[PDB]
Amino acid sequence: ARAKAKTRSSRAGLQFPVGRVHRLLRKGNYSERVGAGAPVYLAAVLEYLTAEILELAGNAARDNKKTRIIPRHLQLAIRNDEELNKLLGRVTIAQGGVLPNIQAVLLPK
Amino acid sequence: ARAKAKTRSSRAGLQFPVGRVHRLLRKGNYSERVGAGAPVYLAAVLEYLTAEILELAGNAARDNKKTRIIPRHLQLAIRNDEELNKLLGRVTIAQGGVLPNIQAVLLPK
Amino acid sequence: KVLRDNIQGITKPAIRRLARRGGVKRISGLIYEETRGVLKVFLENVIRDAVTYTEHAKRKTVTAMDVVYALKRQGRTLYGFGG
Amino acid sequence: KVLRDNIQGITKPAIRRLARRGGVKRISGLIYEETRGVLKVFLENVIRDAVTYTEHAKRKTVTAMDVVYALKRQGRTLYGFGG
Amino acid sequence: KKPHRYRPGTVALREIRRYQKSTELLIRKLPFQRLVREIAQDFKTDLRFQSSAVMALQEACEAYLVGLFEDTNLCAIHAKRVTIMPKDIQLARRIRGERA
Amino acid sequence: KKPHRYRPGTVALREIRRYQKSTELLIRKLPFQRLVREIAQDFKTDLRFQSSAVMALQEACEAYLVGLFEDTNLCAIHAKRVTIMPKDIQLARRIRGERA
Amino acid sequence: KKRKRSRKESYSVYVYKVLKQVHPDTGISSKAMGIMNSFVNDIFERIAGEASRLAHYNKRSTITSREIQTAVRLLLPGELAKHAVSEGTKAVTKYTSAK
Amino acid sequence: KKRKRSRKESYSVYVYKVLKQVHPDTGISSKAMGIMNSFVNDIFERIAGEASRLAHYNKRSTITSREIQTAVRLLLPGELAKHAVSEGTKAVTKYTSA
DNA sequence: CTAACCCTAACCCTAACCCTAACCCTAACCCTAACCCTAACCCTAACCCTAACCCTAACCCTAACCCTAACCCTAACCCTAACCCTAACCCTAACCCTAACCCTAACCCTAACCCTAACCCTAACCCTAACCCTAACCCTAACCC
DNA sequence: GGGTTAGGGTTAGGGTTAGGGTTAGGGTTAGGGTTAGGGTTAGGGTTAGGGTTAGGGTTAGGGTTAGGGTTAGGGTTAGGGTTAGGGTTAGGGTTAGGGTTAGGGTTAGGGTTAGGGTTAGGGTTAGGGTTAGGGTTAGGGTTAG
Repeated sequence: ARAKAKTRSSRAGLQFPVGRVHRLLRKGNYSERVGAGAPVYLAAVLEYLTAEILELAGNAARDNKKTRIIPRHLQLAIRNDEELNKLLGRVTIAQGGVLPNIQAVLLPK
Repeated sequence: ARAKAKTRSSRAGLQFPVGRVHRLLRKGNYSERVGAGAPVYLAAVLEYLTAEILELAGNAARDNKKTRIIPRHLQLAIRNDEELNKLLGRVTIAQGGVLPNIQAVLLPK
Repeated sequence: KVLRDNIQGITKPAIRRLARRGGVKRISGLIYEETRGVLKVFLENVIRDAVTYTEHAKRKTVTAMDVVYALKRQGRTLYGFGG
Repeated sequence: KVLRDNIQGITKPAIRRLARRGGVKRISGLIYEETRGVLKVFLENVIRDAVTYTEHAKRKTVTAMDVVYALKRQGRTLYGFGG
Repeated sequence: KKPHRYRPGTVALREIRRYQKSTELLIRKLPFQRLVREIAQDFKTDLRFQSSAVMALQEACEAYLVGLFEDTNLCAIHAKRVTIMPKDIQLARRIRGERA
Repeated sequence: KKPHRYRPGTVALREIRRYQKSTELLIRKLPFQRLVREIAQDFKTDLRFQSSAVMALQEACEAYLVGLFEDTNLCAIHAKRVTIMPKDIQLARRIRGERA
Repeated sequence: KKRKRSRKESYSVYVYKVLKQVHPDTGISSKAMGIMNSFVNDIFERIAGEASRLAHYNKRSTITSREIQTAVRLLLPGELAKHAVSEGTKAVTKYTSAK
Repeated sequence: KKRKRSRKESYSVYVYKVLKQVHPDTGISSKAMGIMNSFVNDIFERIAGEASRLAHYNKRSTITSREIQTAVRLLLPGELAKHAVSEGTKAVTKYTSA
């Protein structure tokens, strides 16, 4: 009996582990009972955010003429995107740096 | 026989409901299992904090020549003693006003 | 209402008394518009949060508990207007 | 274990480099002592929280996870070392 | 008769102590309630506010404005000046981390 | 004799442009390890540390110092001045926090 | 009148009996009562959340007096922390001596 | 020796797949992967905490979808919230249909 | 306004290590049977917001006078910036040892359901004393002379 | 220059709305059972941190000389402070209405749990590829005429 097992992710169309997201919510003591659409919803949100961040990082890396995504590109993309900067304001990325910006008064007279 | 019932608060000589603190820690879904000394410890800490705050409020009321404890006295006491303002810095008390403080530069000649 | 004088409801005196309570002796004439704009934005944020909470609660009335929970999100807790 | 020389370890040239990145042209002579003082004040609290976490963990080795958990309580979150 | 007339600053310093000693509100409730209604009209219609939400909003807004005015006065005194200017509020909001 | 002596400011702007592009550390590691080992002696004795711990400590300290120096530079430029003074850090370890 | 109603739970009587001990011949108002209730609830939530996080970080599933003391030391500032720790240890010792 | 180490888990296998769809030829580093893992874990715990607080405020005992949607609308800023809500509704509809 | 001169951006090799593939396998995600606690749904009743009509009242808006602080130009020198020469101190490998973190068993010891009363906490009622507003009576502050 | 003005405590004194004491009742905590699971002790092993030696190479301190920045001073002029006089607007009543929400009484869709059974990501090697290092080199900058 039984059937070829189909992973819950495949049934929905996502790329994040819905089973792992559900297990983390179960072993997190956030509530007594857990639903069935919440892990898929959170996995889709995480996948969208990761896709946007990786798109910005790849754009920054291509602008820097490199094939490796270093944390410098991540920091640049996060500090350039207004919504991502508002979402991650208290976050400090290691080996990132700051944006090159000099005040107009400090410029040569 | 069931025998007489000594309230748990009485055995420890406190004034906060240890039986209610345990029920709150059980229903709050903070953990799976709860100990026995944790509610007593938390009740003692809360009683100490409340006693200190009420002592400061009573001192402020005595200085204000009144018999009731108004939120003005609470605000004055919290803004005055060293370790109370640091604990409740982001706390805004309604009907508390501000602390009288005028800069020396704005004072007359 | 929907009148365009809604922001103008905060009068020039009101801001003067607020600044006197803050501790200002001399006030310029271009502080009022900035204060009104900051007040409107601060009200818009908290009202957005409260309306979101109310719609999530599936009700049509805005209670004080929703406003308290909205203010606790921004970091400024309010004590006493609600449990 | 020298008190003065361990703080004097952050030399004057290093403090200059930290200000050039922020965007400072001219620097006074009474900035380095206050910078070292603020650094000490921050490190004292961070190390206090880290040692408290280590003692609660019943261990004698401070870890990057404990450092991150101590930094996250104060507000700032670090992505990279640990996690 | 013509009064001695008060030198500039006396009335301000007298009102400062009066407004720092009191606890009552300085903003009228009726013009503020209509502003709250207009602001809430944008998010959803047919909304009904109670009698405590508007009061809590007014208290929080007055506290925030008092804090902002204190920061503005500090920034103005730092600039070797007495009066406050719109640049002081902008600098205070930039240092706080709200504007940018 | 002309030893290509640059005017005061050009070398400073050059160093600013240089250090605003690199991501390396600007603090020595051995005296910082000495400091973080000496400070921990007041809370307990005989503790042993790891490399990643002091690395994260140095990273966070450098980030906080960069932020504080940016705030101080803004406060100094607001005062119609180019150089930074100890009077600006205090109005900063205050409008923000950490107790001047 | 209708199908029953709702009873609400508040820490008033306790704050009043603590006030009678810390300062006899003194009254209090409902505003200060609600403020103290909100303060107690906030401290309760903070100490519960910190204890839960401390228990979850060490792969343990039981909140005990040690975790509560660690949370108090991490939350409270200086002298108040040690005072609360001592007053909690005294109560725990009394409870262990007589349950 | 013989291994005997607690097997640790992460999202490194899932992040790599997403990178390949968005940009076909680029590559990522271990430090960037660890930073992305911490970011994902932080967003996860934020969403979970907000949903738990909403469930405890509404006197409920289960975290269903509407709760996660409200948590997203409260946490995410502007159009990112709308896009995440749209994608989550699409995923939930597909999972319900299939 | 060029000379003279300096510091960067920009190619052509090398090579090293960190990234990208291919294996083995073990812990973990699915199906398929139970089951019941939780949530949805309709009816209803009390209430608490929502409108409108009143008055007068402290309140706000506009004008005039005029003392004042913000703003701009100028001069002094003292604090700070650029450059060279030491030599003391940071940086890198290898070796060595040992204390401390993590696996691996066995076991009490402390924690979790579950009836059962019963004393403690909450909702109403009645009361009265502490607080608030109304008028004289100084009372001390401004600020010219 | 010691007054005129002139806003602020000070005190009887009466009125009143809100804390304080008192009961009746539902309800929630503690007591005496059984049961099973997480927390503690006692071992072994193995691995990462601290203590030593060895250079030798980048770089900070200590000067020297100088030129751009700060503070004080003075003058000028708008832009705020202060005060009077009139009139819309805010605020406490009172009345009526009706939309709303917090319960009960069922009921079926959705929750958890366990036991096999298969599989996908985590723990190992290996190899080829990307960028850092080290020389030239044109060009844009900078100091000073």
